[PDB]
Amino acid sequence: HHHHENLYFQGMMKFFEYNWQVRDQWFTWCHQLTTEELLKNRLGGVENILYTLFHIIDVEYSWIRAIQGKEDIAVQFADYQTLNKVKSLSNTFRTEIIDVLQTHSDQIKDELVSVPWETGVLYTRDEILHHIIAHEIHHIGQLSVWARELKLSPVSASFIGR
Amino acid sequence: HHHHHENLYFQGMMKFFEYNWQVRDQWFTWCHQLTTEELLKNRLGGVENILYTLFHIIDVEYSWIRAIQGKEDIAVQFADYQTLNKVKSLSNTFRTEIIDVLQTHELVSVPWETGVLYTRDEILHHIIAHEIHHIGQLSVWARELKLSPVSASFIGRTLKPIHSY
Ligand code: NI
Ligand code: NI
Repeated sequence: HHHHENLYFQGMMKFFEYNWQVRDQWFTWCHQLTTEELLKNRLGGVENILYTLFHIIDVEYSWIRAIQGKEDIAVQFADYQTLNKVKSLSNTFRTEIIDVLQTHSDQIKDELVSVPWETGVLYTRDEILHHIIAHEIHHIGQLSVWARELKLSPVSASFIGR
Repeated sequence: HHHHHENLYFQGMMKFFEYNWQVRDQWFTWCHQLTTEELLKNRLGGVENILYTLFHIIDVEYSWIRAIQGKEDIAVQFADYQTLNKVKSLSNTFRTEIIDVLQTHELVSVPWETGVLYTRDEILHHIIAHEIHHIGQLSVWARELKLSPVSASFIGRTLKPIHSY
């Protein structure tokens, strides 16, 4: 027996869909820069454009893996030093991320999740999902400043009109 | 009488507002260490200065909430709020009204956009993302000023419920 998608889950998913679409637009935007430009350290967040994108991807997937209760296994930025490799990494985890989100879509939103990198700490599914959502929008906001510093128009962050 | 039951959707969206309001208030506190020069200085990215970024965040949020409420307002002019204290007071004034609108439980027309109507849900998503986006811009400027930005972490933060304001 199947149930209709609950409103809470649809509202949370709209943020994910928004984030993923915006991210893809930043990947396209990054194509106009050299790998040196993409890797150049600047002030703010995790300091370079390419590592910011990697970091977003990394953190999102690490929390989704914690929700699944799988072993940590942290991908290393050293193995993803180009726009194409970071874009491929984003694609590699997407289907797993979607399946996990769908699998944890019920009304038991205070489901407890153990944090492999914090001994004796638990967060709820609800907390983690809010955190993941805010995390990407936050780092993407940082990219928009560096975009104007490079004298380039940023990708729009508007939720409406998508 | 009738049995109640918690609105999971509603509480889910409110945790973003709670997070945003707490983060914003910490940025208002962060701004006290800056000079009026540093606060108003034009920088690259977004709406270009720290004080105007905070003003823009509160203006956009209140305008949409007012659209949801069905009420229209005369544009608040940044020229009338050129100090940190004035922008903080405006933030608190708008918040009082916003809490009432969120605590009350159709399609929303906007005075600016003719021929389009939005769901309340669409608007809440837009408001939430809009603040987090601009706040992200402030963290870059913070590091450019050789200052530590305010935390953006959702996790590990005690959220004050909307009803506790
Ligand atoms: Ni981060
Ligand atoms: Ni804006």
